[PDB]
Amino acid sequence: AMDYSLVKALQTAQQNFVISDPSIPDNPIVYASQGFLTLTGYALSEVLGRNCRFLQGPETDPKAVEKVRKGLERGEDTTVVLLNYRKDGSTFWNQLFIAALRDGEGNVVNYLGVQCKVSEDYAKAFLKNEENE
Ligand SMILES: Cc1cc2nc3c(=O)[nH]c(=O)nc-3n(C[C@H](O)[C@H](O)[C@H](O)COP(=O)(O)O)c2cc1C
Repeated sequence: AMDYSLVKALQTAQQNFVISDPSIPDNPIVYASQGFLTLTGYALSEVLGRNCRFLQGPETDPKAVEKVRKGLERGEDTTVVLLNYRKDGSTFWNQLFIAALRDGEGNVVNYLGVQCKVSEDYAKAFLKNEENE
């Protein structure tokens, strides 16, 4: 990974994460941790140069996808819970944490996304609580 100290910190905990490069059209993945590859069932060669939206499918809530899109557009750290699909078509609940990695002038150089698999019970409680705003 472009070796930011926070990326090295996530590697020591064997977290699931990807790094995107917004200078490339459609803000594709340029790095994916072994944890992300094992969670999703994809080989690194199948993920590099693609936008992470390939994990979405028919049971994914498009309103959770829209929260991510608007968060990035507004330059905000974003946390959502949404249903994602593995390569084999099995589904899981993904608590997704996205941050901009910025230079000294505040320009976004990369996005960092951490995926945490959560239970259906946890996802329902998170989404119910989100809806009380
Ligand atoms: C670093 C990064 C990691 C992401 N990881 C995921 C993910 O694991 N699952 C997912 O459904 N979307 C993920 N996304 C969201 C999509 O890439 C995309 O931003 C989202 O679908 C909204 O844009 P769209 O309306 O063009 O689809 C991630 C985005 C970024 C920038």
